[PDB]
Amino acid sequence: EVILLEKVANLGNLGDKVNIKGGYARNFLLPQGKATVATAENVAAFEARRAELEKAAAEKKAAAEARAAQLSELVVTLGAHAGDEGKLFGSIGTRDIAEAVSAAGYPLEKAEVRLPNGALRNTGEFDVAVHLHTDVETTLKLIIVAE
Amino acid sequence: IVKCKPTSAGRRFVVKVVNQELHKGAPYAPLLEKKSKSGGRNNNGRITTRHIGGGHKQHYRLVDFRRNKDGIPAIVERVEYDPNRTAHIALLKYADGERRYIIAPKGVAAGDQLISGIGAPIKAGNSMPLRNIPVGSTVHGIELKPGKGAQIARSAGASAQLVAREGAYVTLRLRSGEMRKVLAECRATLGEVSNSEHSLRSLGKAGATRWRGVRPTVRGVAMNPVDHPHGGGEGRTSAGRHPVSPWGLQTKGKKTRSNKRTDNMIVRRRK
Amino acid sequence: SRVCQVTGKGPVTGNNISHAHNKTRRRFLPNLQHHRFWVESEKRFVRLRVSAKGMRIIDKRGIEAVLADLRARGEKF
RNA sequence: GGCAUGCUUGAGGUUCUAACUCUGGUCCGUAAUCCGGAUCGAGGACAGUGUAUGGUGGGCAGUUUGACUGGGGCGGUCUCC
RNA sequence: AUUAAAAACACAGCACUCUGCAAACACGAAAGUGGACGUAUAGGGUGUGACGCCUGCCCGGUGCCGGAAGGUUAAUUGAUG
Repeated sequence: EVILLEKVANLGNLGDKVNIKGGYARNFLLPQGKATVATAENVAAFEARRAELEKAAAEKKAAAEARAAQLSELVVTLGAHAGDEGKLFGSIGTRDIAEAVSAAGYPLEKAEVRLPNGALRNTGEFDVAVHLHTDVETTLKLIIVAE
Repeated sequence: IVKCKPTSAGRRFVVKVVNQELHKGAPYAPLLEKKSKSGGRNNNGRITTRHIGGGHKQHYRLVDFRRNKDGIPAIVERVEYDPNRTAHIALLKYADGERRYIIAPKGVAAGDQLISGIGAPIKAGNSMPLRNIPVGSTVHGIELKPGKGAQIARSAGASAQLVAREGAYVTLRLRSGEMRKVLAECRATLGEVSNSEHSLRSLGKAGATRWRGVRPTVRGVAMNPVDHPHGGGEGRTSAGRHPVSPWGLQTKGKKTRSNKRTDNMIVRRRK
Repeated sequence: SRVCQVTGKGPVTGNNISHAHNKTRRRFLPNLQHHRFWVESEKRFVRLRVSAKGMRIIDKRGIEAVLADLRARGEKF
């Protein structure tokens, strides 16, 4: 149906046409700008911007190479409680952790997350599931120390 | 808790609960407003809920459930009677005025608790989030959506117990016997609710219920077949249907939950 | 009332025939749900309750051919 | 037999967010917190709602419940040799 | 109300059961309102009727609750003849 414009999904390509579900194209790809419905009207204009499509495919991965050197530094020192007792008493965080991974990481912050593994147990380095992709995610490492 | 002497036919079985800790007479005036009596009647005008009516004039008291003030030491003035409730309420005073009513815990008459994202942590009356408390504790006043306020374990002498903790969910066992999973950032309050001398009371006479707002009920076997399915008869009949509501609902045991949206948050059904 | 803002479907009536032909009345209600639609020109969601047959026509013309003649019969979106 | 991997497809299991949901929080319209809109928080392909179909359903309605008969009710009798 | 004032109905007290909050339940085509600005020491329903001594056996029938192994069982698919 639609014409793909992105290459970093799990079925995307450069200019290949795919057949997907109607709810996956209506809701997700099109209102962001990652695809366009196949037409026979402006097809003289899509062929003119094929040079502009491949220069856009040589820039999205270029900014990512100047970005991964600031995410895995693990220099974030979160000031939670429970210094030297043993029992869980620290401020874990579900809204204040998005501001902590944005002041020294990636600036995007929106947490509509389905999770029964949110708060963490007794004092130690554990993991918090944070907004990382749009149809998957894995958990990010969090350092919990004294205050 | 006192007994009464049989001077009249009403006074034979009155069991009172008297208390001399309560502040005698005044409410604090800005925390008080108007409440009207419904009669059990919706906006169509018809009776939905039966056996309600009459009573006494009451002022609704703006009891604080959010406890959003943080880092402020609060000092209790006094414990007052509250007519639209079974517990006792307390009048607070923060460090800078701003008085406020809360549900009174077992502590009474000028203790000074601290209401915060965590502080001074453990008393009766300290509000603090449900992740920063030990397991096996007894809490009351438990939010379910954060910011909304206390909904569970709020009546007289009531509480709940923490049992488990993993992830976003901090499981607790309710007073009824049902075990819920509760999200962890909802606040709660350590301790138990004040007036537990309430299941030990008897009204004594027929006019004691009537000045509280409950109107007489009539059985279904003393009616006609047009009015109630238990219906009429000759003499005293055993009402030969299976026992049933006045609208046709089986009443001696028939499961009636059908929510089908919150069933994931329940671990064990109340038995 | 239960109408659509694209196709103009209203509730109709009919019967409820049994196996001994005891006629009795019912209503036929159109399927219709709330949904938000992104435009590009005004760059904002517009929310309008449409049928499931209105979702298919929006998949045909796209958003603005159906938005314009809705204005060209004089309606609020 | 199966070997592999594909191509499609059912049925089950887990997870994710972008649909829908919020009788959550704070801004705005607004001097109103009804109703919208913006943003975070929760649930999340479930709930809910159309349409087709099973079950339960005196909750409710339209109705039926014969005649002869030394009063009619009970009993006996309604056709053929 | 206008031939029946009672031994009838009520009652305080007792037990059973359903209801974890957007609650069970009721009125509403629906929006919503009561319940309740209350939160299981609460709220609906059914029986018995202060107090004192007590409340025996029967789970076959009918109803509700619990369990799935196996049998039958709805549209929907449509091989084959």
